Amino acid sequence: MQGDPDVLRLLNEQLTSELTAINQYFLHSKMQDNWGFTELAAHTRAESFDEMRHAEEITDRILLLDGLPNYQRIGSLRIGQTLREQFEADLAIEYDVLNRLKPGIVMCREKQDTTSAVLLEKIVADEEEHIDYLETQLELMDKLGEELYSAQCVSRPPT
Amino acid sequence: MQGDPDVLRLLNEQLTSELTAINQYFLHSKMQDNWGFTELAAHTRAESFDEMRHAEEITDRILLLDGLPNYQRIGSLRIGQTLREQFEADLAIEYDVLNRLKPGIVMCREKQDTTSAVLLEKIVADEEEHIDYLETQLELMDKLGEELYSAQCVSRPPT
Amino acid sequence: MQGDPDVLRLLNEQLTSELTAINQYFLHSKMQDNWGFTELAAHTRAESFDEMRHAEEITDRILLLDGLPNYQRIGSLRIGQTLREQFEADLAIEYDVLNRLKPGIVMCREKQDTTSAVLLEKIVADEEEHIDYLETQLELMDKLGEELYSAQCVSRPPT
Amino acid sequence: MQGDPDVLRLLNEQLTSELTAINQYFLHSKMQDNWGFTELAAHTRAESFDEMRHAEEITDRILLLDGLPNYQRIGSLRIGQTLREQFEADLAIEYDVLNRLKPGIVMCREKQDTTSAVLLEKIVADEEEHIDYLETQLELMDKLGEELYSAQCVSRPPT
Amino acid sequence: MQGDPDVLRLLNEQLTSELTAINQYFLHSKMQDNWGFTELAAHTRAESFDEMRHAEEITDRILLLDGLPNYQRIGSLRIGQTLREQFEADLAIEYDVLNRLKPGIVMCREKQDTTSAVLLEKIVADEEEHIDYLETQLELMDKLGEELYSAQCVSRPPT
Amino acid sequence: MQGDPDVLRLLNEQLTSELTAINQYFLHSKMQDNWGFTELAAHTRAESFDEMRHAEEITDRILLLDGLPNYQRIGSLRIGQTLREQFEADLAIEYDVLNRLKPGIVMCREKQDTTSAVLLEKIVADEEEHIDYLETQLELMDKLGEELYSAQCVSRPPT
Amino acid sequence: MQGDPDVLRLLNEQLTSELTAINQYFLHSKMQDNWGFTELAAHTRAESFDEMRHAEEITDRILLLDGLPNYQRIGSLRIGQTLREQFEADLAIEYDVLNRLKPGIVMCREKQDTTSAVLLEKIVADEEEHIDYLETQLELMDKLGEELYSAQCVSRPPT
Ligand code: HEM
Ligand code: HEM
Ligand code: HEM
Ligand code: HEM
Ligand SMILES: [Fe+3]
Ligand SMILES: [Fe+3]
Ligand SMILES: [Fe+3]
Ligand SMILES: [Fe+3]
Ligand SMILES: [Fe+3]
Ligand SMILES: [Fe+3]
Ligand SMILES: [Fe+3]
Ligand SMILES: [Fe+3]
Ligand SMILES: [Fe+3]
Ligand SMILES: [Fe+3]
Ligand SMILES: [Fe+3]
Ligand SMILES: [Fe+3]
Ligand SMILES: [Fe+3]
Ligand SMILES: [Fe+3]
Repeated sequence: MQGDPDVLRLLNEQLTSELTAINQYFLHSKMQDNWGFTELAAHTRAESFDEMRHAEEITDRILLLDGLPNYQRIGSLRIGQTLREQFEADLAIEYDVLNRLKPGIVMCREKQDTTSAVLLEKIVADEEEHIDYLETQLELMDKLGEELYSAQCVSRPPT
Repeated sequence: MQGDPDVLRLLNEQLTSELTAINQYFLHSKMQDNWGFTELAAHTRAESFDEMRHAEEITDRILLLDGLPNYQRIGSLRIGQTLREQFEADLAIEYDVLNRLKPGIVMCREKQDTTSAVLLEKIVADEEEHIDYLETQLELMDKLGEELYSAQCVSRPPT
Repeated sequence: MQGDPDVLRLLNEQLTSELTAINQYFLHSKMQDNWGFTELAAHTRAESFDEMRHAEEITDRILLLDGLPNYQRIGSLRIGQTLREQFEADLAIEYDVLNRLKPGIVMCREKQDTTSAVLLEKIVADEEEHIDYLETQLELMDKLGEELYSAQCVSRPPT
Repeated sequence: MQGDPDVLRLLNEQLTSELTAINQYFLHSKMQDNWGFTELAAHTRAESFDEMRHAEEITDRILLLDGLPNYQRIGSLRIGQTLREQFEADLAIEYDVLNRLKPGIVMCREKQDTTSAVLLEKIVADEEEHIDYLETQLELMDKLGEELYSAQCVSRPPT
Repeated sequence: MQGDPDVLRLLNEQLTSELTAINQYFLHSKMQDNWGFTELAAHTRAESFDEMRHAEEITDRILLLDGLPNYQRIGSLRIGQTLREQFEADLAIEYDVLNRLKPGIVMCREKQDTTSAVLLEKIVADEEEHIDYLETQLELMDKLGEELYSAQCVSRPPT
Repeated sequence: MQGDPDVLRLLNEQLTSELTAINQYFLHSKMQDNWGFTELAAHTRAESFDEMRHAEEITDRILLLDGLPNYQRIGSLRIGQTLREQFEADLAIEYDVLNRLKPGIVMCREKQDTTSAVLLEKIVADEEEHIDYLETQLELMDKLGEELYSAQCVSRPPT
Repeated sequence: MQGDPDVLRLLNEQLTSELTAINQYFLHSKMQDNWGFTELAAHTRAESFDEMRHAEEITDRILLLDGLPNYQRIGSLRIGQTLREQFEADLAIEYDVLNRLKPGIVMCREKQDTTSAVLLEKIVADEEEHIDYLETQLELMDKLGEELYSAQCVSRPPT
């Protein structure tokens, strides 16, 4: 069996939006960790692993279609240097992915690959939550005030 | 606190060698996973998770010093279509790590960042041990026969 | 067996940087306790005991080398009278120790005492963490604002 | 057996400093409860019961001496209408008791009643802790700022 | 709250006698630990941990009063090369504590800090009991013989 | 992957040593057991067994470094004929080991063989500890006396 | 009680192929584990220890006969460079041992050391068990083929 070249591209293009996100997210939590937002550190680490889940899932698909999953390339990481920054820098990829995955899902249905369509419908819903979350952190950051908010991300005492 | 910019240079350099290997190693496994080489893929898979472990390990040391860890660059991946070829390409990476890290270790103690020295030293031991293993696979392929050796990386029944 | 007189001095000099730190740290936590930063109190107590670990370890070494461990002298304690103060007053010793232990480690290797070198390499890494921590508390104190931060060190309700 | 009339008075006078404190403390916690400082509510309730312990203990003594414990009278309750107020209103009795119990303890030794002296030495130490605490809450209230501090006395969410 | 500056004088004075003994006692143990006198070193070791316990105990009382506890001074240590000599030197310290503390106890009640009196009283009881023990070692050395007595502080086989 | 032939020489040189201890010690222990010093025997036995530990771990590096583990060589055995004697025989070895190994360590280090160093850095520490032990016996042998000490190496009752 | 030097000559001499066995078998199993014949390796190794127990039962009785165990005389090792020799080698010592013991059991029963008789009988039974094994290994090697036998000696996957 072989997979359709325009899917293969859309997959291997999500594969990278994954590889890309894995690093930022990971590194972002490790930084959250070093500044001392350990509570929050842990959760950014959580989302990070979630993306390695997605990559491994996309990878699984490509090989089934008999394509060559691309681990070699990467996206351009926005790397926030404050909490706020980082959330933005993250929403950054998240939306992109959505922007990339909407028409690609229908592209799939046209191409008649129901399995890869559902792979991507799921990533969408997953990511939408990541988004609603990230952007909520913001909604809340202004309601509370960076400062105050930030102590909601440390242990007692910190680290 | 603030580390020595060359040492950091060396550390953020290893962190690349590392992500290279994670990606490379992972892909080979999922690759052997495909060909039905399931027992083996679990092993290869495990090696990747170590290289992940290493990566965060270097990442930690970086932030403690102060440096900005590079989760943005990736070395050039070598992927072998066959098992034997796959073995070569990973030796390929490790032997490089030994080269990078030997002189590197000596310099670290020299510049008096002993802790970052001990770190790399450990790495070396693992890295050697991964090599011993991989070269030993290459002989068992010879001694046993590429086919017969291959019959030993599938389960019962296969995949 | 006998130990080399320049090591013996470096050991017995770290022995005191230990005895010294044991008191400040201890007293510092007991004060953190009395003001009411009990969460934090507990952790300063933690680091304190860690140093009595180091002293007892240095002491173990000296006797092996057949030297006379010096419990009689002490260092000059910087005793902070606010949280912030204290962290500084602590980083105070921590760096010193590092400053004292870098060339002493190589001194050891020259002298060819691998065991006492490793004793001190470990203290270094330990202390570097204490440092990264202490100085992080600072990084965070300014990001959060003494006040806010400080309630991150009490129980609910306080004491 | 009969007890010495000047002790009896000192006992039955502490008996009331007890009955008095039981109400304020209790009522004070119940108010802390209704405003919503439940964490803190619970602890004021704690000290309250501690005083009913003391009353019952004083009472035990008087009957042994064959006196008539006086449950009929009461002291004048300072009833705080803010957290701060209350702490003051409490330290209010606490010091009094100390002020009353120092010379009374020696009065006892003169009178040669070692048992009732020790009853009161204990109350002293108990109360000194209550004091150091209360007054610490203050020390901390200014360091933190009423507001901030106060949320250190609620549950998540409040009540 | 604020204690009586002379009493505090007395307390911060005991806290010195204490750190002296901790350091002295600990070192003797690790000292008997070396000579192979292992069973005995555990005992001596334990005595040190009590003196630590005492120290924090005095430290606590200090802060409650208000005084600044002296973790900066240390008395003059006497270290015996032999077991018997080692015994003398620790009697040396305790008998001093009895001298310091007797008159001290009387003054405390006098000045009407009964609680700090009770404290020292306790200390005395322990301090006497440590003395009883140490003098009794000195006789068993006599009765039994310094060698034979020494055979009773090693395990089986020795260290 | 091959290892530096000088190192492999030093590695092999420790190997024949360790094999000499495995044999020296083991016999001693048994002799000790046949003497009635069963308590002592056990201990010595645990030292020969741990000797064997190093032998294997040295064999490990050797094989990995691709040289040839020497199991034909075997230094000269001096087999003690008094308890005291055996002690002195075995200190003999532990010093030759320390005498060959302290210099031999830096060679490894300089010749960029980090792991081989750490290997021996550890054998060293053990040797120092076993040396310490053995001289601590002999000091104890003199303080107690031969009859006295020996008796601590018998079970009660003997054998 | 003293021993018959005819036997004491035998016993001590059996100790020799004994100690020589230990060494040969041990190194082999390390070579085998090292080549990747880990399943095979485990068994070889077990024989190594199975041999140390023979050295011990020998070393016990030698001492029981007021004899004098020899731990200096290592017999001439044969060292296989492939599984086929290794078997052959091992099978060599095992046979030598058989031809030296056959008579021995007669010299013993004659000169009247029955106990040593039954010791050496037992050693023999084992020696045959390991010979019956070493030759089946040689057959299965012919019957199945070398590559093929070799593949039942790796785990799955190979080490
Ligand atoms: C780039 C491609 C990567 C892929 C496909 C990948 C995949 C995975 C998978 C499948 C897991 C197991 C899922 C789980 O345990 O929940 C995992 C865990 C983990 N990942 Fe990754 N990962 C990647 C990169 C990274 C990076 C860049 C880091 C760190 C910077 C990292 C660090 C870790 C660690 C430390 C674990 C758990 C360790 C363990 O349980 O053994 N990985 N990853
Ligand atoms: C100055 C040299 C000192 C040394 C070498 C030393 C050593 C030790 C050691 C080895 C331990 C056990 C480790 C553990 O339990 O985790 C310990 C525990 C402890 N230390 Fe110290 N210490 C010293 C001074 C002090 C001081 C100044 C204080 C208080 C002001 C103190 C208070 C304590 C207490 C209360 C414990 C635990 C009590 C127990 O478990 O019995 N020590 N110390
Ligand atoms: C005025 C003289 C009083 C005395 C001598 C007294 C004595 C005691 C004693 C001995 C206890 C048991 C100790 C324990 O459970 O820990 C207790 C518990 C308690 N007290 Fe009082 N008390 C007094 C007044 C009050 C007042 C004014 C209140 C409330 C406004 C109160 C409410 C309670 C409650 C609700 C309990 C626990 C309920 C239970 O476990 O049955 N008491 N008291
Ligand atoms: C040369 C005379 C030796 C004697 C008499 C001896 C004695 C023994 C015996 C009786 C056992 C356990 C037997 C069993 O469980 O079946 C043992 C365990 C062991 N043998 Fe030996 N042994 C000798 C030499 C060696 C050598 C040459 C090596 C490797 C080079 C070695 C490595 C070990 C190890 C590593 C263990 C237990 C694992 C550990 O504690 O690390 N031994 N020894
Ligand atoms: Fe994703
Ligand atoms: Fe996400
Ligand atoms: Fe690596
Ligand atoms: Fe690796
Ligand atoms: Fe330290
Ligand atoms: Fe520290
Ligand atoms: Fe009361
Ligand atoms: Fe109270
Ligand atoms: Fe004391
Ligand atoms: Fe004491
Ligand atoms: Fe050794
Ligand atoms: Fe040793
Ligand atoms: Fe055998
Ligand atoms: Fe045998």
